[PDB]
Amino acid sequence: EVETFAFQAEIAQLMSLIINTFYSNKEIFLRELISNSSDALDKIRYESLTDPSKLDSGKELHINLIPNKQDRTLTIVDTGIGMTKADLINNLGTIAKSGTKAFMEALQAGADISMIGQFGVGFYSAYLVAEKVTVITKHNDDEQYAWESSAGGSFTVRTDTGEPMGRGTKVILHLKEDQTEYLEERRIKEIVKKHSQFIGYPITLFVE
Ligand SMILES: CCNC(=O)CN(C(=O)c1ccc(O)cc1O)c1ccc(OC)cc1
Repeated sequence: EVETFAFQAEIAQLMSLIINTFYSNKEIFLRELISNSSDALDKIRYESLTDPSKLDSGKELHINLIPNKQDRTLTIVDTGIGMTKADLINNLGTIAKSGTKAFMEALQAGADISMIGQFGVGFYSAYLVAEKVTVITKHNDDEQYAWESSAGGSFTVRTDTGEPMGRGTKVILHLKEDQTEYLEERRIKEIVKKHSQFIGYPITLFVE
């Protein structure tokens, strides 16, 4: 049922850096996840321009933000292109090894952690606020999979038998105990407005 994988050394080192570096501007995680959702949405949209059947798995292109205070989770769901199992395993479709190298060189020439998305690894910013991250994805060419990691060097992949998603990627942030501010409606709204206000797809903030 469950396969366990080692992170490549460079990715593990990125995640340690994210987890251990003192850095108060944690809110940028959400901008970086919304940006990835936006890029995935652009991708399925571009494919659909020449093959409309690519949208048979769902026509609507959007991003939902779902806080759950009982589970202590913030969920970001998109209806983008999704990821195959292989892309999930290969660093959630990122150029993580080369991007980590470039990010860490940038960090020695004055950059700060908020600039992580310039290096193609903004996904890992989830670890600013989450103790555990679960990613459920469905790409038209593959089955639905669940990836999971509490960092510490490893991640799991399994076929997901949860709710079918049709197509796209869902990122479930199991928040650290001291980061529950990111479940408050007014805080989420503030961050969306500050950093994600011109995103080209509707962003719906669910209420509880
Ligand atoms: C690049 C083409 N492939 C996808 O578009 C799949 N894509 C996702 O499915 C995805 C991944 C992470 C995420 O938080 C949200 C998402 O929709 C993805 C988006 C960005 C990315 O690096 C910037 C890597 C993968």
